[PDB]
Amino acid sequence: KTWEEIPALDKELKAKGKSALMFNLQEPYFTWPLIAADGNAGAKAGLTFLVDLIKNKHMNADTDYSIAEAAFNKGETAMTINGPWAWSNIDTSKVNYGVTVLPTFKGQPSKPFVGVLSAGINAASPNKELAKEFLENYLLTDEGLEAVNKDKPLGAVALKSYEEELAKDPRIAATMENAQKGEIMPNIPQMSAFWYAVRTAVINAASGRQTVDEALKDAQT
Amino acid sequence: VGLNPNFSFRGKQQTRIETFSDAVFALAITLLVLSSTIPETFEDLWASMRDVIPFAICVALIIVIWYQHYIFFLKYGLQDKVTILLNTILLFVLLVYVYPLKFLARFLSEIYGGIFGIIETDLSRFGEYSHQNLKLLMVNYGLGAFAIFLVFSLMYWRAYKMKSLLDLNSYEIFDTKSSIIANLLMCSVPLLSLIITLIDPWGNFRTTILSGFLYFLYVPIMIVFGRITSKK
Amino acid sequence: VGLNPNFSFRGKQQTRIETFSDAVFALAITLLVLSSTIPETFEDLWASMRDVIPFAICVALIIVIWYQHYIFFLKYGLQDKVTILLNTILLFVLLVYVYPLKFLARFLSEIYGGIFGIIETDLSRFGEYSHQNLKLLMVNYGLGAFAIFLVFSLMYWRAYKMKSLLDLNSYEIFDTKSSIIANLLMCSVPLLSLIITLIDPWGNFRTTILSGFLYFLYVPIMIVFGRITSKK
Amino acid sequence: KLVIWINGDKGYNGLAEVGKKFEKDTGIKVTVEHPDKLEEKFPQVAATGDGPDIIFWAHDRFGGYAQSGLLAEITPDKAFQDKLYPFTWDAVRYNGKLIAYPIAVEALSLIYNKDLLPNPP
Ligand SMILES: OC[C@H]1O[C@H](O[C@H]2[C@H](O)[C@@H](O)[C@@H](O)O[C@@H]2CO)[C@H](O)[C@@H](O)[C@@H]1O
Ligand SMILES: [Cs+]
Repeated sequence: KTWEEIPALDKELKAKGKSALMFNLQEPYFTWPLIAADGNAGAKAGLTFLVDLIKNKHMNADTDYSIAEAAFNKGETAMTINGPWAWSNIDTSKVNYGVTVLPTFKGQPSKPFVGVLSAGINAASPNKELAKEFLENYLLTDEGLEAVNKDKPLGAVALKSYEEELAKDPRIAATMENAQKGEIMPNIPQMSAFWYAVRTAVINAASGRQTVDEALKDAQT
Repeated sequence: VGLNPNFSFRGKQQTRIETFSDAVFALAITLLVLSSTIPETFEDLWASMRDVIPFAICVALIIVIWYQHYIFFLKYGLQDKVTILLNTILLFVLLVYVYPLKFLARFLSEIYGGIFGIIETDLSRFGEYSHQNLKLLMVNYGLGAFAIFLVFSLMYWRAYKMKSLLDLNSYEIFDTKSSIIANLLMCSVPLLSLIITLIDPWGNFRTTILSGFLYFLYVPIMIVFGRITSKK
Repeated sequence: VGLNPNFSFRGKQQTRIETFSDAVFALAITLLVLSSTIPETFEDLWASMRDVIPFAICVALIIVIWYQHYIFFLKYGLQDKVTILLNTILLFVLLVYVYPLKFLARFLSEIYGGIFGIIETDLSRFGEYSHQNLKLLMVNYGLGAFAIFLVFSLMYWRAYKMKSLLDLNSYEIFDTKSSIIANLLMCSVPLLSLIITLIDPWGNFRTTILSGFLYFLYVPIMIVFGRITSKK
Repeated sequence: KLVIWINGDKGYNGLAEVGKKFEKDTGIKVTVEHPDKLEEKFPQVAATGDGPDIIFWAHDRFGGYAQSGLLAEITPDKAFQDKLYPFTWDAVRYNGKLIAYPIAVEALSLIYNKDLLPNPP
């Protein structure tokens, strides 16, 4: 239920030839819930612990999505961090998995970023009125969201009629539990330059290049 | 059959802790009644029929402990050291208050027997009804009641603590979450009477009256406690 | 195994209320017998063997309550607040009449013991056999009997009330409908004896004789009540 | 051709399977139509035009067709007459003449969802 007790769980699992948690560290989407758990100070604390997980050899240095997914779906790691979309691939594997609340840190819970999957039309396109018909009458319908969700789940769909089937899902509860603990991303144009700054800051700290105090300094400017 | 259609009852199969508990419950309502002495003569036969009401009263109580338990085990169907540990305690308490209730319901049935004007039998059988004994009564029974509800609150908390492992859907959470609050609102009145008595403000029967008056005002005081949490 | 082949037994699986009830039933026929005192000497050993008949008589009674119950739970397999509520009551009654029966069957076994000429032991042990005590006997036991049957009637009515929810086919209805009438014809004799006694016409033993004579004439009086409903 | 007229809410597909077994044992095609407003389209079309060979609808409209003279008098042999119930034949009788074969007894029922409503009104 807390991040501070994962290193202990890794010692217990490494004795039996298994990992504790493998997740895509390369993308800052996945390291953010821990980094922004307490909050600056909160980020220093949040990131310093993540560095210690790799420093103690509990997590691998170049942990990407492919090996993190495969490891949990094979049964080599007892945990992994991913969104609704990844469940369909676990269902393919013979794994009795559960989706739960992210681990807390320094008391306050992990605040992940809440993506709102969206669909927009391009400006330089002659098929503007043809794509509109598709998004409304064919895709964002009872039937259209089923065909996509059954392939690879979306999460809590925006459609009001799907509230019944969403509530019935125990995984949507764990996802929505983490969303109310977290916050939605601001759409602003500076997210690209921000996310790039966080992506580099985590990679420099994970590989062993820049210090945690020097990461926030460079990432603020 | 079911309270909630949106809840998936996991303990539909009868387990050892359900089967065990049942036995320990049966013996409460059975031995409360049959702990009595065998009517040997008509005189004793009509005496033992005065006791039907005390047990009617008590057994009604004991089936409600069983029914709030039946539902919890039906719901989550837990069978771990913590559920076991709590269950043990829930029953331990029922059992230690089995005959004490028999006495209270005998004592209250003689008090009420005189008010309606059915009987006028003496209460010197029950002993000296002093302030301290009447205060101990409120603190004694109030504790057992706080305790039984507190355990249900804790057993439903065990379910919420293992919500992800049991696979509790959005609808199943709100039931667990509410069933904690429901058992805690229920364990707040017996805690309040117990607290009021223990502090003893008036230093006389005015203390025992108030404490007894909170069990009549169970539903209205349940709404007062509930409205303060919704108003904020 | 089954009474009716055209009926689909829904409660084939043993439930908590079946499992619970069983325990409360076992303790009736067990503690009725074993509530006795431990033969410490041969004198007490031969004394306790005089009691085999009273319990034989009573236990036979108690297994028929269990067997009319086993069948109902086997049939509908209900497990709701009303069935629970009634079941509770069915047993409550069995339990309150467990030892009183033990006494009546001891009392009747000494009355019958002298008629056949097996024993000539005194009945001053049971107390003063006056009109009022013998009337109270008829009203007491007659009530328990009316009550036990009345509950089965009401429990089978709960099944008819939920006939569409249980999915009762045309054949299953006529069984429920008849099993209400069957438990109500059964609860009409003990109601009649109880009523005749309570009114007390003759003001003497002629009242107690008639009331006792209706239990001998159970089958013929069941046909008299039944023929009036078919003739119209 | 053996054309039958039966409402669209009934089992016309299942009736045609009896019709497909009839053409096997004789050779007569059995098409089954389900037109809209066939209770009022039958007396107009059958009188002037050809209409359907046989008609299936609740017995209440059949007294209206017999008086107008749009139905042949039924003459069922006793061996078959006994296979059905006696009171059912009384519902398909007008002025002491059998005007139809009774199929089944219908009645409105309260259909309820046991998931959304366990104890309905
Ligand atoms: O990692 C930074 C990246 O995070 C978010 O991207 C998520 C996206 O929300 C999901 O759809 C999923 O596919 O994973 C991505 C992370 O790998 C932001 O949307 C994106 O702007 C940001 O760069
Ligand atoms: Cs004893």
